[PDB]
Amino acid sequence: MSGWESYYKTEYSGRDSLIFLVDASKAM
Amino acid sequence: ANLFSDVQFKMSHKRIMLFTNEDNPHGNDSAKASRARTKAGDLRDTGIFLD
Amino acid sequence: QTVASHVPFADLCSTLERIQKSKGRAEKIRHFREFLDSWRKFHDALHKNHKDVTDSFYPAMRLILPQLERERMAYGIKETMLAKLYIELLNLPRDGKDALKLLNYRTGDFAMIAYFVLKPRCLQKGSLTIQQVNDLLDSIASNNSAKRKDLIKKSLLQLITQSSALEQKWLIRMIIKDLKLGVSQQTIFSVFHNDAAELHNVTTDLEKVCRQLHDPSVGLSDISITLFSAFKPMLAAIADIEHIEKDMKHQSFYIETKLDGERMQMHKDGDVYKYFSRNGYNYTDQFGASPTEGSLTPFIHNAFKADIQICILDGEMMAYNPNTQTFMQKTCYCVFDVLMVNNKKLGHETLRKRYEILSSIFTPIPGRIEIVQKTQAHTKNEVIDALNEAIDKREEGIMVKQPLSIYKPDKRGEGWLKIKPE
Repeated sequence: MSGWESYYKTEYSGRDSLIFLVDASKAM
Repeated sequence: ANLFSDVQFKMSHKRIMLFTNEDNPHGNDSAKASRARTKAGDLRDTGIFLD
Repeated sequence: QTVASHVPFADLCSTLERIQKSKGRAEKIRHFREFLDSWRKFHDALHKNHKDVTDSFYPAMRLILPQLERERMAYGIKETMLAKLYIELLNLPRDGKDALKLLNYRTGDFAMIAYFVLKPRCLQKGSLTIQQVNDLLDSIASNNSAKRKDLIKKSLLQLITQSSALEQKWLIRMIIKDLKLGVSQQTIFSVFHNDAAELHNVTTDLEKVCRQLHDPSVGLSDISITLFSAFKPMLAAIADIEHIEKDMKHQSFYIETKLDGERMQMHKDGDVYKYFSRNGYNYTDQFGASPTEGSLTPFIHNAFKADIQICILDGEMMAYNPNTQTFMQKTCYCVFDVLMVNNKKLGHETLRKRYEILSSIFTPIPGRIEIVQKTQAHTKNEVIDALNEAIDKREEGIMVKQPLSIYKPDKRGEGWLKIKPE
C-alpha cells in the first residue's frame, strides 16, 4: 500500500597577491 | 481577539480574565511560548487588558 | 482518487524553496525532476486497477506556473488588498510595525515581507493538501466573480490559519502570479516533457498538456495520430541542389521519384476501409468503404497479407493506363509511408523502420497498389542523375528523405526535401 512519504524522501593554483601597507605617521 | 472584533457596539473597556491553575503550560515546547508572547503583546498594543 | 489529495502543499513549497535557493540550473532541474518522478511513481502505484483516469500533474503544474492559469479568473485581491486583508485577519495593530511594513512595501517583494511578518505567528507544519489549496483558490475566484467578499475573506482566513509562513509566502506569490523560481517556463515544460512547450502553444491550455503528455516515453507523435481520425500530413521544403549535401549533415539519404498525385491517407481494419484527404475531406465513396464496393478498394483487399489486420497508410492518388502502362498527370495507388500497424504505433519510429516494415505490409501489384520506386544516394552526382532521369520521365522533380527524420505531423522541414529544376 505505502504512502506519499515512501515515494517522496524527507531530504596550488593561481598567483600570489601582496599589498604593501606603510604607515605615514610622524614617528616613522 | 476575533470575538472582540465581532462586536458592532462601541466598547469602552476590553478585558479578558484567564481562570487557570497552571503556571507553566508550555513547558515542553518553546515555540508555543514565543507565539503566546507575541499574541499577548499584540493584544496589549491593541488595547486589550488581561488578568 | 486524485494524487493531489495525498500530496501535502508543504512538500511542494519546500521543493519550490529548494529550487529558488539553488544557484546552478542543474540543481533546480534535478530538484524538479525528483519531485516529478516521485509524483509519477505515486500516480502509477495508486491507479493500478485504472480505466484511463483523468488524473495528471495539473494540480501542481498550475500552481507552479500561475501565469498560464486560464480556468480561474482574476482573484481580485492584489498586493495592496492582500496586505490589507492580512492586517485585518491577523488583528495586527494598525500603527504597529508589522502593519506599516505590510502597507508600506514600496508600491524585497511583498511575499518576503509577509513571510517575515508571519514567521513568529504562523505554525511550523501545515495541514493543507494541493487539492484543498486549489479548491480554496477556485472558491476565492468564483466569489470575486460573483461579488461576495465575505467568502473571499473566509477562505483567506482558512488559508492563513492552516499553513506555515513558507506556505503563506508561496500562496501569496501564486495569487500575485509571480514566482521567479530561476527556471523559465520553457525549462519547466522541457523537464516535464520534450514536446510540451509546442503542444501548449498550439493548444493554449495546461490541463490537456499535463494529461496527454503524462508518460515521458509516449511522445507527441503517438497521440497526434489516432485510428479513424483525420490528421494533417506534413510536407517537404524547397531546397537548392548546390547546397543539398549540407541539408542532412552529409549523411546518406533516400531519393524518391515525386509523383503528381493527390496526397491522401487511408485506414484498413478488417473489412473496413476509411479514406481521408490532406484537408480532412472524406473521399471513401470514390473508392468505397468495403471490398464489395468501389473501384480501387476491391482490388487491394487481397493484396494485404494475413499478418496485417489493422493498418494506416499515406500516399498519392493518380490515374493509370494499363494499355500504355503510363501514369497520367493532372486506378493505381503508391504507398510510401505507414503510420500504425497492429496495436503498436509507428509514429515514434524513424523513417528507416517505416521503410523496413513497408515491405512486410503487402505484396506490390502493378496497376492497383504498390510501393513507390526509390533508391539510396549519398552524393550530389547521384542527385543530379536522379533529377535528370525524372525529367526524362516527365516527373516534376525529386524528393530527398533523411532516414533519421522522425514523423512530426503538421510541421514543415525535417528530412522532407523537395528538389525541382530552377
